Amino acid sequence: SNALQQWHHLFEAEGTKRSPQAQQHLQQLLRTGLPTRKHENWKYTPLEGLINSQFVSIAGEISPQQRDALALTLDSVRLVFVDGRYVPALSDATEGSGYEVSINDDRQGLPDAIQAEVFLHLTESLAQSVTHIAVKRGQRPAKPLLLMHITQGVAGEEVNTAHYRHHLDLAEGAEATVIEHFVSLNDARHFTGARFTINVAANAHLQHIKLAFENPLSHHFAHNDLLLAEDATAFSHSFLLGGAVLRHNTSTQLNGENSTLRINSLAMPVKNEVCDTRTWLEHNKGFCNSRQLHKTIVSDKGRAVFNGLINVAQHAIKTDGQMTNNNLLMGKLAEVDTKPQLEIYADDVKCSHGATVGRIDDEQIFYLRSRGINQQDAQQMIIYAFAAELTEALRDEGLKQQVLARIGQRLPGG
Amino acid sequence: MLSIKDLHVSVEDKAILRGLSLDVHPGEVHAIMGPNGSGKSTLSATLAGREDYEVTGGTVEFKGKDLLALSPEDRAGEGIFMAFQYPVEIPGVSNQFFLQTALNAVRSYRGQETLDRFDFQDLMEEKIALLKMPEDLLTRSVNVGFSGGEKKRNDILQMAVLEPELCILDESDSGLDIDALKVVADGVNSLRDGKRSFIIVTHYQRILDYIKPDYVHVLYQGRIVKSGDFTLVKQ
Amino acid sequence: MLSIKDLHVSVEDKAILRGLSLDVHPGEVHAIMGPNGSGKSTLSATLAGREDYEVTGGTVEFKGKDLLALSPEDRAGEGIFMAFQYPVEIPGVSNQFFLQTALNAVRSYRGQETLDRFDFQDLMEEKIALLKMPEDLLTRSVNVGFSGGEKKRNDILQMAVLEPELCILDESDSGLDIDALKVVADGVNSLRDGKRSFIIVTHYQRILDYIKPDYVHVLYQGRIVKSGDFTLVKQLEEQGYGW
Amino acid sequence: LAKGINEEVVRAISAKRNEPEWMLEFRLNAYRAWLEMEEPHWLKAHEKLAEQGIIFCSFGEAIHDHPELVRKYLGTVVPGNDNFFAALNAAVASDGTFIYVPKGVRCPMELSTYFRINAEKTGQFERTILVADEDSYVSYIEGCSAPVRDSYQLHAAVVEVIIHKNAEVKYSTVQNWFPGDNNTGGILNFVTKRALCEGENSKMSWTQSETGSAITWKYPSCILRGDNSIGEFYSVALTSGHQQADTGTKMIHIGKNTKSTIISKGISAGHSQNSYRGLVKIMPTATNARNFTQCDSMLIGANCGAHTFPYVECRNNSAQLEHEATTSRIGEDQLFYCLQRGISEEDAISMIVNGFCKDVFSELPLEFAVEAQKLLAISLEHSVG
Repeated sequence: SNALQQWHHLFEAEGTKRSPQAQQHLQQLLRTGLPTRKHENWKYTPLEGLINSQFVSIAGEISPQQRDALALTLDSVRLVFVDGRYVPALSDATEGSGYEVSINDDRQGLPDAIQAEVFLHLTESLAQSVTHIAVKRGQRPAKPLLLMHITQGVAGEEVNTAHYRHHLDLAEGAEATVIEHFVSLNDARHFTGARFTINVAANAHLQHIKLAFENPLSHHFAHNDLLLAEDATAFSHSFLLGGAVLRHNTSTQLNGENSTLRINSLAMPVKNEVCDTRTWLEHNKGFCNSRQLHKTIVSDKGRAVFNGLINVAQHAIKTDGQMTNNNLLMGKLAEVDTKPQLEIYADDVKCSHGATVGRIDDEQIFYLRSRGINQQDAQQMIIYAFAAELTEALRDEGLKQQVLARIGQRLPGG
Repeated sequence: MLSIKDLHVSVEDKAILRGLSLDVHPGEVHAIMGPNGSGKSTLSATLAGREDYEVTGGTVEFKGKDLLALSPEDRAGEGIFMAFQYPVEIPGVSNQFFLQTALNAVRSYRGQETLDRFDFQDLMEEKIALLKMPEDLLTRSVNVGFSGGEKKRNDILQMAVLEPELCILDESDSGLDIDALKVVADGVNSLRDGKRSFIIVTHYQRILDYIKPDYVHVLYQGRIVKSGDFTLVKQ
Repeated sequence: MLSIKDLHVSVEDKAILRGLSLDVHPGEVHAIMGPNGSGKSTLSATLAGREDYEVTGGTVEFKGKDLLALSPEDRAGEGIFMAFQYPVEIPGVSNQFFLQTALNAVRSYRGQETLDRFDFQDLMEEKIALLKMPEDLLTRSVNVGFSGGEKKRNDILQMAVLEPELCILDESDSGLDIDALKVVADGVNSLRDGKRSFIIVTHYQRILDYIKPDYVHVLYQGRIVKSGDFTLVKQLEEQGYGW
Repeated sequence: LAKGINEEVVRAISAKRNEPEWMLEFRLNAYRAWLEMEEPHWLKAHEKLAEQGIIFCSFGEAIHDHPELVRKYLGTVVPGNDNFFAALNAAVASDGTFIYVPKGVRCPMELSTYFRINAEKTGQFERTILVADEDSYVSYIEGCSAPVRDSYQLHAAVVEVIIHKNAEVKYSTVQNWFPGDNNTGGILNFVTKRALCEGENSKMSWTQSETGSAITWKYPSCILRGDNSIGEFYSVALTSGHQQADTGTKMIHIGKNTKSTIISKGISAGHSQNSYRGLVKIMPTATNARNFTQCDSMLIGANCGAHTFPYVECRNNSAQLEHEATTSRIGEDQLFYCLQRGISEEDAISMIVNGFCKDVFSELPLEFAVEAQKLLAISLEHSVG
């Protein structure tokens, strides 16, 4: 493969002091190695492009003008990261924002991974620093925390790679909204990886939004963790639009009773792209309700891959959980591979999933065209309607509109 | 404005239509009758631009342009409108968004422009009143939760808003009653400026009592075997 | 005869009924009232043989046999029927099969023997009409898609079929309007042979208008602090005691 | 059959019956391919009528009396080398069933090898081949009900079904095994059953009730090659004690306008683990494919488990696929509600479960529906608790 050794050399690279945690992760990364297409969980997601490449870690630098050119228009507390590196000059003062933020490589308090896989390990080892985010007890910050990631490629066939690591602690009774934004500086391809671990304490409310907006040629491999205590609420919305190959994991544990969890994602592969969206949920305590809505819209030889698993622990009674995956295939060469999965160790529970694969209604299209609306505009009205349930959960209208634009760029228009 | 000549159309491999000719001039109301399987709904489908209908001969041209070479949205831009026999439900798309997008489209195609929201919904209010539509129509998904009657009247409302030159009712009177038919009649009739023309493809003929045809045509095995004025009777 | 002797019953460690005594003879209707938490439900459940009610000291006897030593199915065989406050849905299982199974079970018990299709049939058509149940009830799955009232009425229909000697309505009057209440009442009253006995555990007093009790008992703290005939129900409002 | 298997053992099983040498090499290639294979663990913790053209007979009988027929159809669907146990089955197999139905012939009655055996269980390997020529209809019922050994006994069947143009095949299976107390548990049911709808307008319907194996590994499949072809699969599976099941179906949509239906009801009791595992696959050629999958699980008690692993791979944009899955249980209040009406816990549990499985048993031939339900009942009693 050669890829593991390159990543290893990046690990041991010049003048970099690495935490014990990162080394521990590196070694299990090296122990399990890279998966093949005959692995249970790798059948539909191609590694061929990524594992034969020459990798470099090159931290470049950018101007404020470039940043704001790529930035969301939002009123927020915005931390800016470039090529795996925190950039104070481009960031906002966090004091008095409600967010206690510290960027450094001390990992001593970081929680263990819920489900361990090769790329989680890679990101853990190659992450240059950790963002420690804490919201104190009972606090409900006025502005959302925005974490903007600007990653760039390098000239040549070299793939510049960057790995980001964040941890957010919502203290008991805290309520906060946090957004991940991922963009490319330019059209040069790059390899991104990201891990965001979030701890939600008793009576804490989390809203997490992930926007992976990077360029058509790059690789985005991410694994997020949500830990919920009792009486806790967590919502996570991921809109994965960008990258040549994107694989996102959200692993959640419900470790306390009477907690609410909702996890959504939107995938929209165009042009040879592969979009892999995966979830791992464990109900380890009873009386928790969970809901999942995962929608894919596949165009143009694109491949959407859905994987999700609800594990109901023994004795976790009065569990209520549901998973829905709706897939729309508009390309004749388009493909969707979906595997909703239940593992249920308790009898007194309600757990269900459903998954659909469907087409564009030709009759609707024709009806719209017959009144003068162009075929493409029509198809866009219908598609937008199909994703509307997901985009409508964004409460900020200004943000929602930008997301809808990003969606629009991948439609048969613009 | 419309001229259709020796139309041989076939779906299935059907023999649907073997040579039909009809010429329509501005300000005219034409009625089209016959038994089922005569191809009348195929006539409508061919005019509207349905894809699976093979034209094996003759031509249909509209104001001197070949219509058959135009896409549905283009035929609509040219001013052809069809009231569907079975209006489609489009969940997730409001009547407002739909009608406004379509209107902007045909205004653009006609080199005119464009409705201010303020005036657009005045037009809408007027037409809602005219066809006795639910006052919340704008914010409801198109035809969702509508009965047959409400869908028919809704499409006539669309006709009123988009201001087409040629209006075709394709078996659009089906499943309606005496006064839903008075209502659609009012909507259609309010559109006679002496410019517009109307082709009524009838499911049954009581519609013609409230929209009176200037001309009447009869289909058999696709072909027009009879013609006349408002007065034609059967058996 | 039902002889409830000296009952102390605790539920999830809390003593609910403290030393309750009641005697019920054939043909008689008894009504039990009180504020909620006085042990009505607990008494019903104890008689039914719900396993989570531990009788601590105390005794209950039915027809010459010790009742607390009998399993629930056995108590049913002995003629104890409870109309539930919250009847259960049993998906996939038709009312005809469910009824037929119950009937054959309690008939095998008692040393009687299996019914012939004709009288089961007739009996069903007949009760279904009486309680104003849907005609198709026999093919519908038990209580599935039924409102609360329809479930109550369904279980009184069951009462009219399974041939019980002692009928306990456990707050089964709950959430019933007047017409439903009446239909239930006609159902219960059609079951009076002067043999069967009835214990009405009351959610609200209105049901006592439709089924007139011979005896009325008031539970306070797990025991009967007041007793009388029907008049008692009115009387307390004048005495400043209620419930 | 033991001790051992070598080339000479294969050559002995062949030629104990007069076996044409094509048959012999079928066995040989099977064996040779089997040697190169590893052993898979990815599962859990391992009536006188004169026809009318019809042939209902033994596998061997078919070899003897109808060689060309068997020769053209055997291994067509499930090749020797298809997998470990199927390869081991192609060689070594004597027992089995051959059915041929000629064109335009609707079989007058229902063919059945189902027999209720009170003898200890017969044999380990068998092969069934069902062929329905054009315009054919046959309903076949398969299975046994027998007590079972205190030794691990491996039952690996191979069933090949070929349905040609405008023909319909209804295939039923009722198997119930009784191992008191917990001995084996058990038995190993590793079966490769596959049907080819070839076969424009062809229709295949699998129906099964299965009980009392230690380990069951099965994925009865429909390959819908022909345009407008139809697969259907109906399955009731129970596990109790320490029994384990990995079970499901594979619907491969190839032809145009293909339709498939999957209804599975798994039932899990004791410390057992029951898993549904299946695949609905739509090739780019299968246009206007339609699937409806419904996978329901019922758990009895807090110590068991029920798992669902559907696979949907769709490469076509005219497809419409719907997949549902739902969890059910026997609750305290349902159970007590039954008891208070005088029904024993046993009969109550049997009744409730039978209600849960109603939609499958509907699809069985009525007599075998009744049989399946009584046997399910007694299995339930013996091992639930």
